[PDB]
This record gives sequence, C-alpha cells and structure tokens, in this order.
Amino acid sequence: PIKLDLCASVKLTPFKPMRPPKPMQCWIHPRRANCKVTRPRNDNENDMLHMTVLNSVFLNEHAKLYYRHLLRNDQAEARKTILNADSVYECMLIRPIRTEHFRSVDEAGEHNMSVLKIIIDAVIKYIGKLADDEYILIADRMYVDLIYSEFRAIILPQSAYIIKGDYAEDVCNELEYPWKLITANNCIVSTDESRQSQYIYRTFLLYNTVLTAILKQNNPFDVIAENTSISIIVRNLGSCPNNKDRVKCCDLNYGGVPPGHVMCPPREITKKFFHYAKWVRNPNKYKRYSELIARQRDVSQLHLLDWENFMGEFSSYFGLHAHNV
Amino acid sequence: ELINMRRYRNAARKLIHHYSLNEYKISDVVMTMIFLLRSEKYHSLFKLLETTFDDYTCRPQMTQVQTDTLLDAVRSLLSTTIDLTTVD
Amino acid sequence: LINMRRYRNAARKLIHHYSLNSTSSTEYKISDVVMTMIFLLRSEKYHSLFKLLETTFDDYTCRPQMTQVQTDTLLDAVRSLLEMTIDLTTVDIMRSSFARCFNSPIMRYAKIVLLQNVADKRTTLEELLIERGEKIQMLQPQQYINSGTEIPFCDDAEFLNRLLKHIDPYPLSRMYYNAANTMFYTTMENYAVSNCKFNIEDYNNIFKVMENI
Amino acid sequence: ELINMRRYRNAARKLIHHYSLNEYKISDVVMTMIFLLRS
Amino acid sequence: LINMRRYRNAARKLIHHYSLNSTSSTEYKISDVVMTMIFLLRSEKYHSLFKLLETTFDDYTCRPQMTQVQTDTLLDAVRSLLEMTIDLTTVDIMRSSFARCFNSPIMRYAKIVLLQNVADKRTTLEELLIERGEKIQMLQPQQYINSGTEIPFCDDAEFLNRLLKHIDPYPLSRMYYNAANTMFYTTMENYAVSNCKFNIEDYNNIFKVMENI
Amino acid sequence: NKVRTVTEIVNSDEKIQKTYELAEFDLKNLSSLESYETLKIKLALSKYMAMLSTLEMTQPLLEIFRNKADTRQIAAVVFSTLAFIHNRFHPLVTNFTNKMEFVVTETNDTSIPGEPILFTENEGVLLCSVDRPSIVKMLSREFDTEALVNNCNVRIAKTFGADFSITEVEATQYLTLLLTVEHAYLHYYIFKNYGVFEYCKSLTDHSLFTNKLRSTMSTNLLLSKFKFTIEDFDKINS
Repeated sequence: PIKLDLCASVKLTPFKPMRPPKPMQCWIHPRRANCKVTRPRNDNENDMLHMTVLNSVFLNEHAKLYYRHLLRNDQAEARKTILNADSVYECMLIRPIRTEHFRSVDEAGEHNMSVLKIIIDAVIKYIGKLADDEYILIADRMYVDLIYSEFRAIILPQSAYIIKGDYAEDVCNELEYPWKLITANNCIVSTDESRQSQYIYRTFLLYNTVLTAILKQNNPFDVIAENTSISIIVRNLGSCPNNKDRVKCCDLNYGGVPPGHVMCPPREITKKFFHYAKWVRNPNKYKRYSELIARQRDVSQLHLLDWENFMGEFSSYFGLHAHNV
Repeated sequence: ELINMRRYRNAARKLIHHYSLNEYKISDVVMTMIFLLRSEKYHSLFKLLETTFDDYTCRPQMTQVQTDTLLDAVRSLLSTTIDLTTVD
Repeated sequence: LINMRRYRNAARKLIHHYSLNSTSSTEYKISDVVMTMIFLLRSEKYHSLFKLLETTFDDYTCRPQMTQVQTDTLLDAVRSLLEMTIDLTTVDIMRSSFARCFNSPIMRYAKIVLLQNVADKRTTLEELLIERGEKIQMLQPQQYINSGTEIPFCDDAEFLNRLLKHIDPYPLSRMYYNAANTMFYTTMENYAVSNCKFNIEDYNNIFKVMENI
Repeated sequence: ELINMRRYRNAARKLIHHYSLNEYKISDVVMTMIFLLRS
Repeated sequence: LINMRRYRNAARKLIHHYSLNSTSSTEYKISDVVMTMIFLLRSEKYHSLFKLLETTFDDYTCRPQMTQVQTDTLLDAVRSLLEMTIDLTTVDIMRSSFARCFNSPIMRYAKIVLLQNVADKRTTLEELLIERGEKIQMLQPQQYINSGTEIPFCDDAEFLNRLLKHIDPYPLSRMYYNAANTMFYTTMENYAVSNCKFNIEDYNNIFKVMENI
Repeated sequence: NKVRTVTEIVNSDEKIQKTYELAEFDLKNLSSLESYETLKIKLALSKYMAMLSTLEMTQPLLEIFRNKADTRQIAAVVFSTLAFIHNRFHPLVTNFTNKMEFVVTETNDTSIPGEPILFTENEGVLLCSVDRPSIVKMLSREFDTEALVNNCNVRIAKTFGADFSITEVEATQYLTLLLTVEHAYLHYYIFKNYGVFEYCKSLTDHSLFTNKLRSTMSTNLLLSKFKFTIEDFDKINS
C-alpha cells in the first residue's frame, strides 16, 4: 500500500530488503511473536542471542531505535538495529556462565528480593540516564521488558519514544549549522509540573516492572488496551482493605510471600497516570497530557504527596531513595 | 499537670504503628518523643532513639531479658505480634 | 542520659539563628529541634520558656498573658541562654519562628520563609512614613552642630597603615555577607513587627542598582 | 550473656527454613552459624 | 570444636586482606569469614575484636568510642593476631570493610568495593590542597643539599652486573603489580581517612598518560 | 581563545610556533584587580577608622550608640560619617554644609523600617533623625566571623598562586554602619538633587537610584564590589 505525488501516483510494492526469520517464536517469550529466540549455534553452554521485531516508528531522526539512548556499559555482549522495510530487528548477543541463565520478566514471581534489587538497579540507572527536560513515552505496556540471570540483568528492546522538552528560563536546534535553518527538533513547553509527571512516570514504570517481577499472574496494570479503562480496573479490583486510598493488590497471587498492602499503590494517582500515559497514542499533541499527572488543586497536591509517600516507602522497602525523582 | 501525657501517648502509638505500616506533623514527633522521655518503661527506646541521632550510631548489644521487656513495652503500645525487624 | 552541653549548644545555635541576631546561616534538622527543646525542658531555669514553646503548639496567634515579674524571669532566662540589646519583640520572633516550624509537617526539604504575623492591623509604608515624620516633628531635636566642622582625616600614614594591617587579615567577603544579611534581616523584622509590607522586590532593586552603579 | 541469641536463632531458623523450602545476606548466615554454635 | 590452627590462619589472612597490607589477592569464601568469626569467638584476647565485629554487625555508623586503655589493648590484640603497621586507622578500616561485607548479600559472583566510612566531613580536594599549602608554606625546611651535588653513580660495573643477575630471577611483572596495587591502596586509604573524595577517574588518567607516550 | 605567536629568524625558514593560553593572563589581570580593589577599600576603611579616632572616642561603637543620653557624640559621629561619604564621593568638597540639627529617636513608633536614619529640612536647614534603638540592636548582633562565604577552578588556581585593638567583628560592624550611611547618603543625594518628593520616591522605590546617580556616581560606591542577592528566590518567590 504505497502511493506517490506523481500524477499516476503508482502503487509501489513495499519490497523488504532482508529475509526475516521464518520460525518467529521465543521460548523466553512464547506469546511474544516479535520475540525470536536464537540460542547461537556455538559458559558457552548457555550462549544466547535474540531478535525482537518492532515497527520502525520507534526510530529517531538520526536513524536510531529510541530506547538505545539510555544504555551505557552495556553488559549485553552485542546489540544493534536492523530494518526490513517498516519492520525492524534488534539482535543481542549474550553468554552467561554454565550455572547462569536469563529468564523473562514475564510472570517471574521471584522471591529472591536481592535479585529484584539488581533488576531495579539496572532499570533505575537506565532511566536515570534520561534528561530532565526530555520526556519519554512507551507504546507497548506500562513497564519495560527485560531478561535477567541472577548474576546480571539485560534490558530488552522496547517500544520507546524520545520527545524533548524546552523549559523557558540547550536550544531545540541540534541539526548542524546549515540544516537547522530548514528545520529543527520539535520541542514542547517543558514546565516543572510536566517534569514531575515524567519523574513519577518513570517511577510508575519501575513499580509495574517490579509487579511483573513478583507476579505469577499476568500483570493487568501493564495493560494499555483502549477497551480496558483504568477506572473500571480499579473498580473491579478495589481499594486495599489495609488502606482505602490504595488498590486491592495485597490479595494477588504473588510468586513468593505476598507483600500485601505494600504492593497497593494509591488509586486515583494511578488512574491519572494511566490517562497521562495513553498520550503515547498521539505523542505529537503534547499539551493534552504533558503535565496531566501534576496537573490541577489542593486534592491534586495532597494525593500527589500520598503517592510520594507510597513510592518512598517502596524505595525504603529496599533502602532506596527518591533522588531519581 | 505540666503536660497531659495522654496526647503524647496517642501521638507515639499512632506514629510507631503508622511507620510499622510503612498527615502527621513535627509537633506530633515532639509529643511522641516527650512521652518517650516521660515513660520510664519506654525510656529504653528513649536511649535507642537518642543514640540514633548524629550518625545512626549503633544499638548496643541488648540482653534477652531487656529485648523481651522492650517488645512487651511496644506490644502494650499496640493486639498483633512484633519482632526486632519492626523495631529496626 | 545525654550530653547536656551538646544539647545546650544546639539550643543556642538554633535560637541565635531564628532570632536573626546572628548573621551566621546554618541549617537545622528535626534532630536539632528535638535536641534544643529537650535542653529547654531540662534547664530548670528555662521551664518558663519551655512552656511558651509548648503553648506555641497551638495556633500561636495569641500574645500569652504574663505578668511583669514573669517577664523579668523569662528575660533573665533568655539573657542567660544567649549570653550576649534583646527585648520583647525578640521573644515574639522566637514564638513566631519556632511555631511556624511546628505547623510544618515532615518534608524532604528545608523551606525558607520570611517573618510575619508579629505585632495587628495589616500595614503599608506610605502612611507609616507620614506618621513617622509627624511624630518626629512632634518631638524636639536633641543635639545641634554648627561650623563647617573639618573632616578630621588622620594625616600620619603610620597609624593609618597600622590600622590597615590590623584589618588586612580580615576576610572582607565574610564582612560583606555578614553586613548585607544584617541589613536584610533587620529590614524584614522591622517591617514584620510594624506589620508593614517588607518589599523584598525593593531590596533586590537596591541590589540591582548597586550592580548597575 | 555476650549475644542476644534470640536474633541469632530467629535468623538461623529463617535461613534454614528458606533453604529447605527453596533474600538473605552473608550477615544472615554468619548470624545463623553464631546461634548454632551457641546451641 | 574448631581447629585453632586453621581458624587462626583464616582470621589472619582475612585481616591481612581487609587491612590492605596484603597486596596479595586471594579468594574469600563465606567459609573464610565464618572461619575468622569463629576464631574470634574462640580467642579470649580477641573476644574484644569479637564484640567489635558484632558492633559491625550493627548499623556500623557510630565512631566506636573506646577509652584509651581499651584502645591499646585492642591494638595489642590485633598486633598479636596479624603478626606483622597496624594502628587506629587500620582498626577503623577493619570496621568499615567488615561491616560492608556483613551487609553484603551472599553471591556466587565475587565483587569489588572501595573503602570509605573512615575519618566526619567530606572535604573537597580543592580546599584540602589549599589548607595543605597553607601549612607547608609555614613549615620551614630542616635539611638542604646545596650545589648540584654530584650523583654518586656506582662505577663498579661488576656490582651492577651482580645485582642485575640477582634481580634477574625476579618476575618483574609481579613487582609491577605489587607496587601499583600499593600505590592505589595508599592513595585510596588517604582519600578515605582524609575524608576527601577519591578520584579513581584521574587515577586511571595517570595510567592513560603513562601509556599514551 | 588561544594566541599563536611565531618566533622567526628571517635568515632561514625556521619558525618555532608557540601558542599562549590567554586564561592565565586573564587570571593574573583579574587577581591584580581584586587585590587592588581590596587594597583601596581597606585603605578607605582604615582612613575612616583613623579619622574616627581623631574624634577621640573612648568606647567602642556599640557602647557609643548604647548610651541613652549624650546625643552630642552620636550627632558628631553621624556628621563625621556623612561628611566622609560626601568627601570620598566629592573630594573637592571635603566638608558638609555649615548648619544642621539632630534628633535622636528612641522608640519603634518613631523608627521607620527600611531607612531608620533620614534627613528632613526644618525649612531652614536639613536635620537628621537617627534610630538609635534599632541600629544599636543591629550592632549588638552576632556576625559570622567564623564561617567562610563563597567558578571554583579560578578560586583554587588563585589560592594556589597565593596598638589599638580591633576584631574582625568590629570591622564587620564598621562595614555595616558604613553601608547603612552609604544608603542614607544616597537618599540624601536624591533629596538635595531632586526635591523632597523625589526623595520620598527614592525611599519607597530604590530603582530610581540608578537613574538619578547615572549623572553623578558613574563619574564611587564601595558596595558595588560584590554581587548580592537574597537566598532561594526560585522557591521563595514561588
């Protein structure tokens, strides 16, 4: 399905330059069709490689797949992008030791709290490489995909988006001297409330990743489907019996001992956040949801504070700190 | 009375229990600590908290009988059980 | 059992800070306030000040009833604690600052504020100046000077340079900080006690002028 | 008494019970061995 | 029952490594630290060190406040244990490193750490150098070597060859490693105890300069 | 940025380029300028101290203004201060006008915030109202003689490149009263140069001082030395 400004506007068959793998499955992510496991046909007893199929929409202006912007000291042995027309392919080489294997964040239900500590450390430093005025959106779920062995954790390719802000006290033009006069990077009016929305957004993403890590049942908080509103989700689940301001997460089937009330976040903060995050559908029209989280008035700030309390107690649940915010 | 210890006790119990779970005010902390200074049984936790200032310092090795006494003193302030990790 | 002297030091630093009589700017924590109020309690000769502190827990908009002899007692207590003058408006400043600390719940940052709610009607500056001038003309001037009294510049370079080298070790920058903050604190407290609007913008405009000149 | 062997025994029990059923620190194992020696 | 010999040797080797005096690097198991702790629990003269280890089992945040008689008894005990200099900062290094190990979770993968929590206020290297120079300028010299004193170069080429063949069996690289580790150890401990931030980045940049040539 | 400079002997093509960093020379120029500035200001301070001592005071300034009775010496000190200001601003006239009066205010309802000292003509000659209470309270204040006040790299580089009794606190208080009289004399300049109405307007709004003194001061102020602000506007004015 391709046309042209030509008067004929001929149909152009989208030929795909490469040959995508036929067996498009992954025992690490069996449901994820885009996940293609490929244990390289080679500590090498557990050598690894996996290709993720994504849409080229997550590509940036400089031909780079967005999430890659916050990978430093990349433990992954190899990693790079590929495109076959719209589709794209990220292949990551890895090789744990003989007594080491990596496992999908999906339905992890892991009881080893220190393994969770290392996972959260990886993801938190990852998102910390973010720029304050720069806002980020994720188009697949309300979390980040990652695979991990006890020894180390390796991020998965993500439905990542990089939108740059502009806080009116660094200018939005980066394309070099002659190119800028033609066009420039599209900023948005970055403001303190939107930035705090972004901080709490990273925080909620971390929280949801932790849930997926500690759940034996699919994490519905990660859903983004139009058909499922967060409001109805809170309605059918409820508020924590231990605290009505939170959600009834305490009663879920945790892999290990239920943290109970501990995993119950405040409700309306998460609703406002779900509707902040549905922004991803239209990243361009920013102002609708740029600061929706931190938007207003007194109820807004006080419940922002009780969410701050919930995230602070979560952090201290492993001796962490809100500097990330 | 110089100061009604009942408000101080209520603040102390509320603060300790809330933190056990995981709106208050610094004056509430003052009230809790004043009860702690006024309640000889809890004066053990009084030393514990006063040591926690400056550095987190350290909690000197505490005999079995002493720790039983403190956990009983806390349980009177609440009933469910407790342990040393809640105290920590 | 606690270090009486250490808590005494904390109390003294905290009160000298919130009294704005010490240009030294030092942060304090909830540890500091609990420490200072414990020192205030244990000090038998500061029970009255501890009870004023306890009363501040309420809305602390009341000017407490106290007889003149009790005022003598409390001023003796403050003079002993501070070991310096100081007067009643300083006590009002104490209550305002300590209680405006009390009303604040736990927060992850040290909020900066400006004195107010000290001494009733919300006042402005123009009628203040007018009433001041009319009161000045009401009173009689005390001293008169005449003659074109020569500026007595001290000619001998010996003692001029002597006093110079006396002040030469002085780290001027600290002088600037101390004196500027002294101006600021007195202006803010004088406006707050009068209930007149302390125009921080005008203070910053004085700054701006100074850089521009 | 030279140690609050209650904490030591509780740590010991938690650790061994975990290992039998299936989140601790080397602090915890040294604590466990300390209690065990005490027992 | 515990083999006094084996437990003694494990404790000695562990204290050697944690003291940084052992440039030799060897594997440490949970068995090894357990072995050392058990020796502590069995050695009465080192039961003082045992209670100190327990204090490291605590929040390890105090500055353990021991009288001077206890200080010197502890120094004697640690000296009789290590059997070498061991001194107070070495003891506080023991405390910090072993408390961190305590804190550390069990892990099939070895780890790497850098000393800190040794001697109150983080001091920037900039003002630290400023104050160092302020003393040194006042520190007048006590020795001197006037003239370009002739180098006492040893013309005994036979001596040069003899000592060369004496050092020839030496595996130069081993000593390269020993010396470089020792320099890193001294610089890191000095930054920690001085309480000045250690700049490992420029430490490596020293190497980088060395290889770029 | 950088200045390439050639060492050339025309007898041969041999040129030995040698670029020089302008940063070192800029830092030397700066350091020399601040040292000269500190020198001039401290000479002014010492000269003011010496002329005060030629007034032959016995007490230190704090006890001088502590006195509740002798307005003669308070007034003499005020005249000395203002005359010194008029002098080093306008040395050609090292003497203030011939006649003047003095009124010593003793209470807050007569002490005006912002400008505790002021002038106001009796319609025959200017007279000064002096706020002994608040000014004295100001003097008795502690000052931070113990804590240092503060680009880092420039500071560090310069640092490495580096019987009358008076204390640092005394010099602090002297600078403090000196700057207070600086401000008061600027207001008095507004008075004697633009009328009482503009005097009041400068008293209420000091941005007018830049405008008014662009005529005179530019052709000076000691307080211009450092850069001054009030702490934390980002979350004060919020």
